Parts: sequence; structure tokens; C-alpha cells
Amino acid sequence: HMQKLLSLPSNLVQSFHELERVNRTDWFCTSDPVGKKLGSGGGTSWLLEECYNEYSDGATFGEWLEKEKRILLHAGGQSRRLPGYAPSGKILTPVPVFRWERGQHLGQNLLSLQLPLYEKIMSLAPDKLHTLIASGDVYIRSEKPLQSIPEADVVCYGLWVDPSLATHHGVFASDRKHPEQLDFMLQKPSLAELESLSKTHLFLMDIGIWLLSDRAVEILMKRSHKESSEELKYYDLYSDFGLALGTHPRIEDEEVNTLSVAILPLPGGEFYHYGTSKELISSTLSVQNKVYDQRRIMHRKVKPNPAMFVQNAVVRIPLCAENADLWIENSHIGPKWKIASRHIITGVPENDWSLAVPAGVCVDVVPMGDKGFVARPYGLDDVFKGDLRDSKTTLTGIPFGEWMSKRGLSYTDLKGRTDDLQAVSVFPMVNSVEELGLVLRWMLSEPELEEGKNIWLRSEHFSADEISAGANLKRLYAQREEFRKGNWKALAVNHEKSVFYQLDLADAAEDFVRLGLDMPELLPEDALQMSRIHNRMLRARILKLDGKDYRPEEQAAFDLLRDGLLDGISNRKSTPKLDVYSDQIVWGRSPVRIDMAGGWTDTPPYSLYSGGNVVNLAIELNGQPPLQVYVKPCKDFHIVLRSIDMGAMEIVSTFDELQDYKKIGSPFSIPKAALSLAGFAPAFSAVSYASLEEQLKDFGAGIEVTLLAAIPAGSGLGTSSILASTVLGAINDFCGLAWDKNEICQRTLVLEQLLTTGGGWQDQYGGVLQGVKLLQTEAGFAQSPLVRWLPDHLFTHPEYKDCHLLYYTGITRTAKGILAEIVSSMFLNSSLHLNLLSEMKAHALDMNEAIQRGSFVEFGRLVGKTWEQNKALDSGTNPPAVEAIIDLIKDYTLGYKLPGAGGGGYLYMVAKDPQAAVRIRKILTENAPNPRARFVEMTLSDKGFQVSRS
Amino acid sequence: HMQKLLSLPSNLVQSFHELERVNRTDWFCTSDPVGKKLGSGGGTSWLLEECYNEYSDGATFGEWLEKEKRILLHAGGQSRRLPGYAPSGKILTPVPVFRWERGQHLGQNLLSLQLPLYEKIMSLAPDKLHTLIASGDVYIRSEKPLQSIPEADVVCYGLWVDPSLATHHGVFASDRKHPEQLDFMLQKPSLAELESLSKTHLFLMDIGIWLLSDRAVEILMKRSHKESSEELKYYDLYSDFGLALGTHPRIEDEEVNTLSVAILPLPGGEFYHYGTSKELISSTLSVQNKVYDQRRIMHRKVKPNPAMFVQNAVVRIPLCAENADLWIENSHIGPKWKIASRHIITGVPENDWSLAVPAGVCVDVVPMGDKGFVARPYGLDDVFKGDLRDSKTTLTGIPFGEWMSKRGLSYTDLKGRTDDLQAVSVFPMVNSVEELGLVLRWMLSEPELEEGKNIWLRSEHFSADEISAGANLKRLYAQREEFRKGNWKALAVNHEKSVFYQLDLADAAEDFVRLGLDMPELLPEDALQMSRIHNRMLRARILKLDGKDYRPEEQAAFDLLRDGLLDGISNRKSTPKLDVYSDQIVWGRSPVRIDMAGGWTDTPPYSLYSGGNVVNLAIELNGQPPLQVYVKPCKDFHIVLRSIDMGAMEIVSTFDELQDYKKIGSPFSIPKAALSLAGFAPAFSAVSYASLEEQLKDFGAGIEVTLLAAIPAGSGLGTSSILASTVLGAINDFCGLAWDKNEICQRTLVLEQLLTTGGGWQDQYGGVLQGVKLLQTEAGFAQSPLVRWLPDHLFTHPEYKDCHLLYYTGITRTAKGILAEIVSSMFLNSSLHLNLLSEMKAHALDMNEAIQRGSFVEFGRLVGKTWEQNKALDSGTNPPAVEAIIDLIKDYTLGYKLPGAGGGGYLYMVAKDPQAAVRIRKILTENAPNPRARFVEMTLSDKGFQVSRS
Ligand SMILES: Nc1nc2c(ncn2[C@@H]2O[C@H](COP(=O)(O)OP(=O)(O)OP(=O)(O)O)[C@@H](O)[C@H]2O)c(=O)[nH]1
Ligand SMILES: Nc1nc2c(ncn2[C@@H]2O[C@H](COP(=O)(O)OP(=O)(O)OP(=O)(O)O)[C@@H](O)[C@H]2O)c(=O)[nH]1
Ligand SMILES: Nc1nc2c(ncn2[C@@H]2O[C@H](COP(=O)(O)OP(=O)(O)OP(=O)(O)O)[C@@H](O)[C@H]2O)c(=O)[nH]1
Ligand SMILES: Nc1nc2c(ncn2[C@@H]2O[C@H](COP(=O)(O)OP(=O)(O)O)[C@@H](O)[C@H]2O)c(=O)[nH]1
Repeated sequence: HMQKLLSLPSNLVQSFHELERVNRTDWFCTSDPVGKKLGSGGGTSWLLEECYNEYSDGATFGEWLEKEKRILLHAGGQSRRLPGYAPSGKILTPVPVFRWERGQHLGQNLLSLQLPLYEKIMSLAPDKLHTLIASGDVYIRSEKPLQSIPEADVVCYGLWVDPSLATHHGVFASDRKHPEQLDFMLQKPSLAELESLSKTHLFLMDIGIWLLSDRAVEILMKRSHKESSEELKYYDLYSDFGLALGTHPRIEDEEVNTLSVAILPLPGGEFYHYGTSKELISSTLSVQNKVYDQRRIMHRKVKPNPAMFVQNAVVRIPLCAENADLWIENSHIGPKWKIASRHIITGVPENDWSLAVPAGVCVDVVPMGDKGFVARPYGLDDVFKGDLRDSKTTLTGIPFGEWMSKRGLSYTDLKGRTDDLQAVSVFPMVNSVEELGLVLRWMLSEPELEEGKNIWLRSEHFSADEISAGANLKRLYAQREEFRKGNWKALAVNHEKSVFYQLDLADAAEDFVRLGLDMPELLPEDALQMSRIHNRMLRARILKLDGKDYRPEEQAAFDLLRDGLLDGISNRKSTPKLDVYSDQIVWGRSPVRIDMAGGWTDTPPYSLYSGGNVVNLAIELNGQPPLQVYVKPCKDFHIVLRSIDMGAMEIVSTFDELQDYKKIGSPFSIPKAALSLAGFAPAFSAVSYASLEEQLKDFGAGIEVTLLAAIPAGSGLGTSSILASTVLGAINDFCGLAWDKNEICQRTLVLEQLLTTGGGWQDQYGGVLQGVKLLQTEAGFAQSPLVRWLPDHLFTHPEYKDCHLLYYTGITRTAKGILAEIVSSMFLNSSLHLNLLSEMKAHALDMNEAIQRGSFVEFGRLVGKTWEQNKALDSGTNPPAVEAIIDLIKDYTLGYKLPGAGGGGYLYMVAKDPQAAVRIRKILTENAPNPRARFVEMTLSDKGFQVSRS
Repeated sequence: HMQKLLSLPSNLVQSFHELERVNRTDWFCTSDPVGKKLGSGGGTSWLLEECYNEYSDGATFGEWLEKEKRILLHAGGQSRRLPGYAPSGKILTPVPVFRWERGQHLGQNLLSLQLPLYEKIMSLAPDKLHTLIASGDVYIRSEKPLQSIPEADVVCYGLWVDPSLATHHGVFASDRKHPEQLDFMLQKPSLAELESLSKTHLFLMDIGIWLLSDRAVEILMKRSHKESSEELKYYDLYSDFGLALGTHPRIEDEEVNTLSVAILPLPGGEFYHYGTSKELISSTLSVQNKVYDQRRIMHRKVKPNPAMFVQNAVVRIPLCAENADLWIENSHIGPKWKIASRHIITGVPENDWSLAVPAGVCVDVVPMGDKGFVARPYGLDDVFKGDLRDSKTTLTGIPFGEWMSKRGLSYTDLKGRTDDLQAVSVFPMVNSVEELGLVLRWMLSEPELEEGKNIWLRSEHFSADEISAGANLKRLYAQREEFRKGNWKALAVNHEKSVFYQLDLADAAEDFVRLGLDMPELLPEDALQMSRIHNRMLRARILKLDGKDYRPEEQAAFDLLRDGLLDGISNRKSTPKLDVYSDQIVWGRSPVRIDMAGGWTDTPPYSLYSGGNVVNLAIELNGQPPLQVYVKPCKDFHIVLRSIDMGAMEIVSTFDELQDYKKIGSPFSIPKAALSLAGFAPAFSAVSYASLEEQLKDFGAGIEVTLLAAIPAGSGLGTSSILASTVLGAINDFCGLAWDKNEICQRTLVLEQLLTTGGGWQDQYGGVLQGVKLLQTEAGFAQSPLVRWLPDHLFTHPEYKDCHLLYYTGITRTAKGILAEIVSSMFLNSSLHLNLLSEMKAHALDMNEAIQRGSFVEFGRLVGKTWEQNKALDSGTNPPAVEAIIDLIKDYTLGYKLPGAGGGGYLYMVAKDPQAAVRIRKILTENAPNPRARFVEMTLSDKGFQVSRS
């Protein structure tokens, strides 16, 4: 597991692992020494020092830093501009579920949303960069493939967004002749400053993702201490260390300038700050406004305003269009509340207050002590900095002097600090919800309230620093959890309009079992089919986690899926007519396929969620099409089915026998379903016939179908789907149905839905259509792949053709059918699975690009990456014997993978060059893992499915 | 030229063609009959009836409606909420140049900005839709490719919008299970209705872009008249006709429901209101802040506030950050003015007034009569509706009763109507700028000024309706033109910070010549290179339009372009070494190319503006590579050059002779430049030599280069560039320079820059690289195409191969005039040319898609569309002889085009089928247009440039 190190507030360090439910093995956290601020760089150095002192197994710091890669997040500031989550350190702020996203956790926060990108970047990083540094108050997205990470001492990711937004952050400025290096950094530059440099420089806004080598770490830790030894000091990573980097740095440092700096634009990058109260709402609104298409929005709720976000809360007042810019979290809004706009309500316990909240002021309630509450009303624009007597120092939008004067208070009532509003003990700690409401009314729009002033005088006073230092986070998290327990039922009941069935339902089931909640009730038959499948699978998972019987629920979900996929599978009528002469035989034949990338993304229901991308190609094996079908007229008015590979024969005389797909011991389900779809079953026939015998008498003869699958099913080469398509095409030619290859593949999809195989669509398109292809579908039950052919240069040119090797290993899967687990995880919107499948889609697009550009090396590498993705999706795909075979020859390949679901069988290898291919052949021949392993010659098929007549 | 029909205010109809300088053939305008409103549908029927009565020519209404597609715009309301441009009908409102856009006209208005999208949609529409309907008070953008337009009776464009905004417009509601249909429309639905329909329906905001068939037009016009007679009536297209459409319409209508409705979401659509005074500022601010890319923003100037827009105006006071929401147009702001924020100043003549404008109040001055001015002060929030005695009836932010009382006035001074503020004659018409200023001061923040009241009492009074009805728009446009004449000089001087050199400089040159302005002075050498080229070409165009000598200015612009393209002349040095045996000969050969789509988009400087997209392929002619080069060692230490096609020979003995590219009568400039780039000229040689003879003595021998261009020059098949690349590749093999094909093409670009050809990069990549390719570059001087190969199925498969016909027309022509005209238009940011080139890029992408999908019919159709685009870009591309050749066989083709710049030469035809190809051959053989015309057999080249040794 990637190690996370966090610089947290002192109060949170002791409770982080319990409140966030994370183990101490993968998570280490500490704080700045109480009473001493260290800044960004100083806090990072202190975090590194603490983690080293914790796991110092006797090695020095230098050899310890190399031992593993680490992701360090600094969230140990004061959070002046975000008081609502200052005691949580910003990084633990709950983030609403995106109305366009599937598979998110209901209790997601900024940390859990932002961590995967950091882990991906670190796994892509070179091995000499053992330290990633980031701020936890941002949400960063990358919707395009990451570029190579250079081997510099400092690697900073940047993003050009808007000069107005760049005005508030760090900016990397690079000379127009050299965007590769960093010329200098700028901390919050003005619009005029960026304009004056626009003619000669490019600017990338600093998004707070830095990567440091051991040399840069040494220099930062030397700068974070004093002149002698261990004496710590304040040091800013971005304003002191940052401005000293680049070609022409603003700050001078002999050791910092020697560090090479590399600025990387984040591909498809998006940046959303979460450091101020205004940004808390604006960034969430932007993320919501990334998608507007209602066909891609699973949250079917009409909000009065898009900038209204309610999490872990109970709202007893009606919300209207005038209540814009609203953020309610971990709060209870009583029915007698009166609100306007621009509000941030956090931590408020249950109440029936008659509280009027003016526009622009926010209310925060922090649990303090065992039973007390600290009331912090503040302003959406309050910065909490500066001297109290300055007119610019504001509280709840009002200057602090005016706030004091209007309430009949004097500065003699504030004993303590007076030069910094952050350190002014002005927030009262009450011991009752009634006193809390009274003092909040007094501190807001009722300064004449007698009892409020009395309570404020009786109560102890806390500053924002003291609040963050003494907050009882256990009670805060417990209130949030009780609110979320109520919200689970609320969302499940309101499923037709809520985000319930687009959430990660595995996480939801875990939370249901942990909180002691009952399973959601069964959705009525009138509900959405997808929602019904989600509901049944969630109930099954809850029963499994509880220790009850879940098999019927699971099977019911699968049955709802198969019923859902039926489109024109009932009313698609054909009129088969004997289109050949009496002594003619129809021969159809098809090659198999190898999927290069994007496999699994065509599998329902994920393909229904977002559409699939698959790059694959048709291949003949040992110079022959492995799937073959013969169709001929029969003197008797019945259907004869013969199987060469199974060595069997069967006579179908009635409609009932033709549609008996699950007949015990029959290997003829595929041709039976194919003949049914061709119009020899009543449901698919345009003409009504009394019996199969009468239909065949009107037809002119019976039908004799002989089938050959020269490659057994489960080999991963697409045997079953391609055989179904071959039978369909032979019957198409024999019966004059005039189907084209695309319609044959679609009828194959329908056929496999008749047989309840539950697979995707990639195999039949890969085999029936010639050449190498990219296949893409959109979201929805209607899955009809758009086909884009690719150049076959990398597979047919003499310098490449002999580098594609196919090796039958003689090994079959030792593990069980994990496919069921994968499909059920898809039904539960499992976040890990959905993320991996999305990465597989993007990787299929990258494979398509590599093939288009004619890059053989990149093609082989991406094949290897597809193998890695498949191993990550299924642990049983790579048994140890296959891994030993791989290790025998891995040094001579650009990449390799198993075709299809894998688990053994065939190994596809892309040799580096023809000599490497000869070497691979020699090695695997002289070191056969078993007597059955053998090479199989594969050639790209320029024909696909072929059919001819005698 | 698609015909535009406009329903305008009555006063504007009489002067529209003169004020906007448009011909009466392509522009028709009328108004609703004065005294009766007809609504959207009634106004549409009246506009159609008027245009028919004008251009009937003896046809019936149906056969006239069929003749052509028409774009109808309704801009004929009262414009209560936009008084500053009410007499202009909103649609003629000047709109500031987008700071991120290139090629816009300085005098652009809303009409000129909105027309291109409508014309694009209409040209994409099926031929049965002859009528597009739109409102003139909106600005709509589409930044993603438009989808196919189905063939329905009514086609409506929509946009996914927040429900809160959808509450204020028409809404198309489609069942979630059938988004292809329209279920029903809703006119301004409430939030509760959207809640009730959100669970079962999708809603798209109506953006006001409808397309109607002739039957729908007939029904709309029957509904727009009464029942018995021809008397027109009010009829709403969206509330009456719209609510009667769909599957389950809200309103019942026997004839309207039979119309098929198709709802299309606008890809990448953006909607900007232009109906109220505040929206005038807000939508403009949004459009300005729409683009973020530093590479695409040429106007890099930060004003004190982003919401300050100044057009056609002189401002004598300084503008600061507090002057937000400011719109100054066609106005002179004297130095003694005092303004705040939220202002709209229009039509103010030159003055020295001491006028104080309070925040939120706007000033408008409308020329009236021969020399008079009507002063209309109003409020930014004034709606101009309601009875005068209501407190809500507002004027300049003040209730009208209070405004009357504060100036000692009574309702006995207002003769006329009193129930509608729009019809109250309260605005005085004065006869002098002095009286104008006095009465404006009186009507604003100086109600106690007696002289203002006296002038108001003596002067005639106009209502807003009377202003819009009697306004002297000629004087308004003349004042605007004088202001713009001043602004031209102001912008040209301030070129480093203005939008000057990103404007349409052809329009700018025309305006400079018309207004009698001198050309801008020469930019210093320290200015931006692109800006300097723009400056020189603009001076050249102004001199040419004036009748002076412009050739040196043009040549200087071309030289600045060539110098800008000079890149690696220093950091790409070669060391040629004799790499062949003494008796060995190197033979290089290349096929020609046919560009399928995107030609011209690779030509600088447009390729530098936005990058090029070109789909092209290599072809052999009559089974041979038409470009051939032989290189062999020479006993003498000189260079021998022989030309087979020119039948010539030349001896190069010195560096001076080798670099004499423009030698009189020499056809050897290409091989001389190629040998120079290979390292036989000192500037490109890594080793310094005293003379060419010494370099060749160290080399081991001289060089003998024989060239053959088997296809005559000017054929359009890429002969020159591909021959240059062939020489470069032959010399590369002969000298062991180890260049790859990409480097060969880049050296070809450098060679053509040495020879000052001024072309693009498409030809060399099309010829050197095998197969069919999409080539793409980004913006910037560095033009290095990314190459993506396409499947060659549509060109090599037997059912397609014989449909590609190449016919030498027997016409030759130096296509350098077409090149010069188009390149000079590119230098001037000619709006027509830039728009057409953008469409050519998009069309290249569509061609790439069609080839990927294997669609032969779509491929041929897109070839035809490429021919149409080329004809539209240059009128000289299709001479009448080529057009006559085309007309002989056009009925047997899916498409056709001339390769390259055209002007004659070869005709590429995509026959519908092999029989059609036989027919085309027969027709063109039996009817040869000239003794030289002949068919040439073309075959796709799977080799590209090849080189071998004897
Ligand atoms: N360990 C530690 N980290 C800090 C300290 N100050 C700031 N940081 C971190 O450095 C990053 C950048 O600083 P800021 O965004 O200004 O931190 P902040 O909490 O917003 O500070 P203020 O709002 O000014 O109170 C933040 O993510 C903080 O987590 C500090 O004193 N100690
Ligand atoms: N943590 C978290 N809680 C949420 C989120 N969305 C909603 N909630 C909580 O769940 C409760 C129920 O949500 P819904 O079923 O959508 O109800 P609502 O739309 O918020 O309001 P009503 O239906 O009118 O009661 C809300 O009151 C919120 O407190 C979310 O994205 N994240
Ligand atoms: N031909 C015609 N066009 C109209 C009519 N009414 C409105 N329009 C046009 O349709 C467009 C949309 O209507 P509105 O924006 O509400 O028209 P308007 O002139 O702004 O009306 P007010 O601002 O309320 O005075 C406007 O640009 C008008 O020019 C009409 O009765 N006949
Ligand atoms: N029509 C039109 N006029 C403009 C535009 N931008 C500027 N102008 C006018 O041109 C004059 C020159 O403006 P500019 O060179 O940018 O100077 P600046 O605006 O003071 O910085 C201004 O006084 C404006 O009145 C525009 O986009 N359209």
C-alpha cells in the first residue's frame, strides 16, 4: 500500500485513525510542536523526521527515505479563511456526490477524492523520487493520460486556468523559448505583473503537486531548521523555497538553485480550490456544472438553485430560488429558521430556534468539552487576520469595532490577544442548545437581546485557534454519523430522485450493516429496471455481510439484468426462404480474435453505464478459420444438428425442441438459438406456422447444420460468440435474410441474451469483421458498437508480422469463476472496479492512438499495460505457471497478455524484433512447461467471416 | 448566398440596406403592419408573404418557397428593456471585438455575429427545410460539430440549462425512454412542473432555432390569418403553434399535431441574452471571459474592470476600477463628466458638459429631424411599462410621480397617453448640444436648473415609441462612423495593446481607404513577428486599394514570414560522407498525392494561427512512381545536374554556384537547395571547407544527380514538394545522413523556404509516406505534422478500387496567383477566408471519420464537399473548361475534385459503381475537350518514397 503521511492539527492527530477509520500501517500523522508554527516546508520536514523516528529500524535518514515512496499532505495550517472545517484541517471536508458521477462514497471527503490521483502520479514517477508533497485543500482532476515524469530534483505539476484565478495562487513562469524549464515562480502575482510577462513568458498556475528527490528533501530539511542542529524554524515551502527555484529566481540560495526544476502541465487537468468559505461553494458548483446533459445525470432532482449543497443534515425549512450559495453540513435547520443567501451552516445540533440568518453570514457550532458547544458566527468574506481596531478587520461582514459597539461591549471584556482576530477569544462556549440559540441570535441580527449578552458574559470565550486546538472531534463526527444514518433511509426512500442508486452500493451496504439499518424495501415492478437490479444486488450484499441467505436476491438481480437487456429480442421477425439449390451446401467460416485493449468495458452493466471501448483484431490460427459451419437442405422436414468438436448429433422436430436451449447434455444451444432468431421459432417468425414440420414443408426442405469450434470455449479467443455469429451468417446466406455483418453481430448479441450468457459484444465484432478495429458504444441498454478500422501495418509488414507470437500454454484456470464477482461488483457501483474499467476505456483509446501513429514499441508497451489492468481486475487470470512461462521470456518482449478473460490458455507476446521472436521460440521450445504447450501461428484475417456455396 | 429575411422596426426597414451596406437581393426586410402586433408566428407568415410578393416573378407561393433556403430573424419588437438600441431593433447593436478572437470586423454587430451559425445550420439541413426561424435578441454559439439534421416537419434546437433559467423560456419535454421524439412543449414552466416531469422526462430549453418544412409553413400561415378573410391575426409560434406539437401536446390542433418534430441538442451550445440593458453588459462580459488559452488570446490588456466596454467613442475622463458595468458606444465623454458605475452611454455627440451621471442611470441621445437631438435618460433597471401613477413605474431609478414632483411639473404638461410609460412623450428634442446638455443636467441630478426646465417646456416631446419610429438613423450611423474613424487611428497606434492586428485587416484596409486615413507606420523590428507581417500586409493592401505601389510592401511581408519560418539553420548541420561503392547508383522514387480534404489549412500563416488538418494519400500513376532521382559518384570533383523532363544539364563547381537558386533559365533550384541542405553549402555543413571542390575531394568524388518529374508541372499532384523530398531522400541515402522520412519532409519544408515557395507541408507528407493519412499540426511557427494512418480498404478492395478515376484534363496553369490571393487574405485575417478554412479543418476530420468507418458513399460525398469548399475559397479554382468536363459526368459520381490548388490539370472522380466508372470512361473518351486530355490509372502506393542501390 502507498504510505500516506499527514501534517494535521495537534488536536486531530490523536483521533484521526479512529474518526476516519484508517489503519496505522498505511497512515502516519503528526503535528507541528504545540506553540511553534513551522510553515509548509517546516511542517513537511517535521513530518518526515517524525515518520523516520517512528520506523527507524536502525538505518539513517538517507537510506530510509529510499526504502519506499511516500505521499505527504500538509493540512496543519490555521485555516483562517475556512473556519467551518478548521478543526478538521480542511482536508477532511465532506464533498457532495457529483450529480454526474457513479460509484462515489456517500461519506467522501476531499482527502478520499484527491488521494487516487496522487497515488497514480507517484506510481508513474521514477524510483528516485520518493516524496510527493501536496496540500489537502484542493480537488484536482486529470481527464487525459499523464505524461512521462522526468528525472529532476523538483517536479511540479501546473495548470493554466484563468489569470483572475492565478492572481490568488503560485505561478510558474517559463521563458517562451524554454517551456521545459522553470524561469521563476511568482506568489500571488497581480494582473499587471502577468500581463507584463505575457509577451516573453508562459504561466502555469501552481496546483500544489510537487515531487522531490532526496537531494531536494535534504535541502528543504536543512532550511527548515536553524543554523546549528535540530532547532526547528518557520519556513514556507512555496514563498521561501519556491521563489528560490528556477533559472532566474527571485530569492537566492546556493543549494536550492542547484536543483533542476521540471514544470509539467497536467493533461486535461482541472483545479478546484477549497481553502476559503466562498471557494467551498464555488468549486463544488463548478464540479456540478461540468456536465449538464440530463441523459448523463443520474441524480434526478430539480434544485431551486444549482448552488445548494446539503450533506449529513436535516432541513426543516423550505428552500427556494432565493436561497442560492448555500452549504449545509452536519447541521439541523429548525422549522423556525429564516435564511437568505450565501450561507455556510456546519455542526449545528438539533434545535427549534427562531433564528434569522442575514445574507452573507455563516453559522458554525463546534462541540467542546463533554457537553458544551462553541458558537462561531462569521462572514463568508471574513479572512480572520489583522488588528481588532482596524476598520478592515471584519466579523460577520461587520467591522469588529462596530460589532463591539452595537452590542454594548468594550475592549476591556477581551483579555488576551488583540492584534490578530484569529487569536481573539470572542466565541462563547455554552452548555445548552437553548443558550446556544440565544447567544447566536444575539451575535447575529439581534444585538439588543438581553439574555444573549448575559450568556456571552457568563460563558468562557474561545478564539479560532483555541477552537481548533480543543475541539471535541469525537462528538462532531458522532453527530455527523447520526445525521448520515438518517440520510441513508431518506435517500433510499427518495430513490426515484436521489443519488442513492448511483452511489457505491458496496460501501453503502457496509455502512448499512455497521449502523444497524434495515435493507431498503423491494422496488416495485414499475421502477427503473437498472434501479431494481441495483436494489436487489444491494439487498443481497447486505444479507451477505449480515450472515444471511443472499443467493435468491443475487439470482433475482441477475434475472432482472437479463430481462432488461431484451430490446427487440421478442419482436424481430424474419421470413426465411430456401435461397440455395437442392444439391447445394453453404459453408461459413470465421477466424478468432485477440483483444488488444479495453476488454471488460463491453460487459454489462458497465457498458450500459458509460459505453465500452475495445481494440481487437481477427486472426486465423495455423492458417485456418477455427469456426466453421455447414448448412444443407434435408430430405426430411426436421432439423439435424451435428458437432464435429463435440462429436454429437441431435434431431430437432418441434418448436418446443428448438427452443429447449438448456437441454441436459446438449452442446447445441447456440445453433438452436440461431435458428430461432432466423425465424424458425414462432416469436421471431413473421409468418405464423402450425409446427416446425409445417414450416419446413412450406420452406421446401429440412435443415442440416454441422458445426466446428476447433478452439474450445473458455480459451479466451472468442469461440462462443464467433461461433454463434458464424452459424447466424451461414443461416443468413442459406435463408436469404440479407443481413450484413453488423446485423449478424447484433443478432449474435441477441442470441447470447437468449442463452443468458451475460457477456459483452467485442468477440463477435472482432471475429466477423476483418482486420484490426476500434469498437465503441455509448451509455444505455441499446448497445450497438460503432466500428472504426485501423491500419494493419503493425501486423502485416515484414518487419513486424513475425513479432506477434501466440503460445498455447497447456494451462487452464485454477481459480473459480470470478466473472460473477466482477459483474456483481459492477451492479454495486464498486468504486475500485468502476475506476479500473474507466482506465481500461482510456487505455483502449491510447492503444487506438498508438496503432494509428504506427508506433510498434508503444503498441507493445500498451499491450503489456492491458495485461496489467486485467491482472488488477482478476487475480485468478495469472496463475503461477503462466507467470513462470512469462518470466522465461519477458526480457525479449515489448509486451504480452492473455486474450479475453485469460486465466490461462493462450499467451500473446509482442517480440521486440524478429531476432527476439526467434529467441522466444527457441526458449519456449527448449523449456516447455508441460507436454501440451505449443506455438500457434497467427495471421491477421483480411476476410473476417466468409460464406460460400458449393 | 442564402437569403436573409428580417422583421424589423418600421423606421429601420426604410434605411436598413443603406446603413448596413447590403444588397437588396440577399437581404429582404419588412415590419409588422403598424398598429397591430402579430407575434412570432404571425410575423413569420407576414415576412414570408412580403418576401413572396416582392420576388414572386410569376410563381405560386409553394414553388417560390421551394426555390431556396431562407433565414428569418425577428427583431421588430418595441425593445422596452433595451432603449439604447430600440430604434436599431437590438439586432444592429455594436458588439465589442472578442479579445480572444481573430478576424472579426471592428464594426461588427449582433446580426453579423449571429448569422454564420444560422447559415451553417441551414446549409447542413435537408433540402425540404427551406425556412429557418430565429429571434434577433440572442447570441448563440456552437463550439462542437453539429450533428445530422433529420428530415422532419419541425426541427428545434435545444440546450441543457439549469431549471431556474429554463423557468423563463420555452421547454421541450421528451420521455426519458424516447429522447428522439418530442413529447410536449411547455412555455415558462414552474419549478413544480419541472419537479413533476424530472422523474419521467428530459427538458431542453428552447433556444429559438426552428426549421420548418413547406407543410409546416402552410399550416403556420393558415393559423396566422383569420378564418374567413385574409386579415392577419396574432399568433405565437412558441406558445400557440409550439404547445400543439409533440406526441402528447398540451394544446389540441387537428392539423398541427400531424407535423413530425425533431429536437436536437446544440453541441457545445452557448446562449447569451441580449434583451435588457443589464444583459447587454453581462452577456458581453461572459463572452469576453469565455476563452483561457494563452496561445489563443491575442488581446492581452487588463482594463481597470472587465465589465467596461467602449466602442466607437471618445473618453476624456479616466476610467478606474469603481466604474464597473460600463457601456459607452457612439458617445463623447467630456473631461468635466462625473460618473460612477452601471452606465450605458449611447449616441452622445461631442461636448464639454459638466454632467454628473448617478450610478445606475443611463444616457441616450438619438438624432431627430435634420439637426435635432432627443435626450432619453433612463435607468438600468427601468422596464418602461405600467401606469404613471404607480410607484413601480420607474424613470432613471426614480418613481415617475416623484420624478415629476421634484421638478415642479404636473400631469397637465404630458399630453397624450398615461397608462404606459413607453407611450408618454417626456423626452425633449433640442436643436443644440448646449441645450442638450442643459436639459440632460435638468433631467438627471440637477432638477432645480431652471434653464433645463425652460428648454423642456419649449421643446417638442417624444415617447420611446416615437423615438424608435422617427429616429434619424443616418445621423446616428454617421456619428458612429466619425467616432470609429478616430478609433482606427487610436487602435493602430496602440497596436501593442489593442485588438488592431487580430481584426479582419481587409475590412480595416477598406475602411482606412474609405475614411481617408493614412496607412499605419512601420512597426519596429522589436515588435512581434506576426504583428510585423500583419502591419506590412495591411500597408500593402491599403496602398493597393489606393492605387499606389504595393509590391515592395507585400514582398517585405513575405520576407518577414520566411524569416519567421527560418528555425534550425544553425542547429541542424550535416556531414555528408560517400556511402556507396564506386560503381553504384542510388535510385530514389516517389509517387504523387491526392489530397482528400483539408487542403489549404496547412498553408502559412493560417496553419500558424490554428494548425492544419489534411487527409491525403500517395498514388502511383500508370503503375509507376512519377518522381525519380538518380545519384552517382563523379570522377570530377564537381556536381552535374541533368533533367530528363526539362532536357537540360548544368555544372555546379563552387559554393556560389550551388546556392544560386534563382539562376536565370536553370530548372535545378530544387536539387541545388537539396544539396545545400545536405551539407554541401557552408551554412549547413558541420565541417568548414575552403571551396566546393575541396569538400568534394575530401568527400571522395563529385556527384551526378539526374531528375525526372514524369508528371508536368502545375498538375496539382504535389510534384514540386515531392520531387524536393525525393532528391533529399536520394542524397540522404547517398551521403549516409541517416534521415528518416519525417526528417526528409521537414528538410523539404526548409528547402521550400530557401526557394521562397511559401507553401505548406501537405504534399511532401502525402507523397513520401505510404498509404492514406491524416496530418495534423498545432498553432505556432513550428509546423511538424503528426501523422495518423488510415485503413486503405476503400481504395484497395476490388469492389471499390475501380471506382477511383483520374482524368488529365489537358489544362495547365501556374497556380501562384491563387496562392498569392489566398495567402494575402490569410495575412489580413479575412473573415470569410478564416471561417472557410476552419470549416475545411472540420471537414478534414469528417473525411477521416468516413474513411475510418469504411463508408464509401459518405467518402465520395465528402470529396464533393471538399471540391465545393475549394471553389468557395478561390473563384479561379474552377475555370469554365473544367466545369464543362465535370458537367459531362457529374451524374455518375459520388464526388469529384481537383487535386491540390486546382486551376486545371487532373480531375479525381469517385464513381458510384464500376458500371458508372465504365460509363465515365466512355463519355470522356468519346468527348475529349482537347487533344491532351486522357485517363491516367492511379493506384494507392503502399511504399511511398523508396530508395535502392545498384
Ligand atoms: N505544518 C504546517 N503547515 C502549514 C502551516 N501553515 C500553512 N500550512 C500548510 O501550507 C499550505 C499552504 O498554506 P495556506 O493555504 O495559507 O494554509 P492555511 O491553513 O489556509 O493558512 P491561513 O489560512 O493563512 O491561516 C496549507 O495547505 C497548510 O496546510 C503551518 O504553520 N504548519
Ligand atoms: N454526505 C452527503 N449527504 C447528502 C448528499 N446529498 C444529500 N445528502 C443528505 O441526505 C438527505 C436526503 O437527501 P435527498 O433524498 O436528496 O433529500 P433532499 O433532496 O436533500 O431534500 P428533500 O427530499 O426535500 O427532503 C439530505 O437532507 C442531505 O442531508 C451528499 O451528496 N453527500
Ligand atoms: N415580427 C415580430 N417580432 C417580434 C414581435 N414581438 C417580439 N418580436 C421579436 O422577438 C424577439 C423576442 O421578443 P422580445 O425580446 O420579448 O421582444 P421585445 O422587443 O424585447 O419586447 P419588450 O422588451 O418587452 O418591449 C425580439 O427581439 C423582438 O424583436 C412581434 O410582435 N412581431
Ligand atoms: N467598435 C469597437 N470599438 C472599439 C473596440 N475596442 C475599442 N474600441 C474603440 O477604439 C478606441 C481605442 O481603444 P484602445 O486602443 O483599446 O484604447 P483603450 O481602450 O483606452 O485601452 C477606444 O476609445 C474605443 O472607443 C471594439 O471592440 N469595437
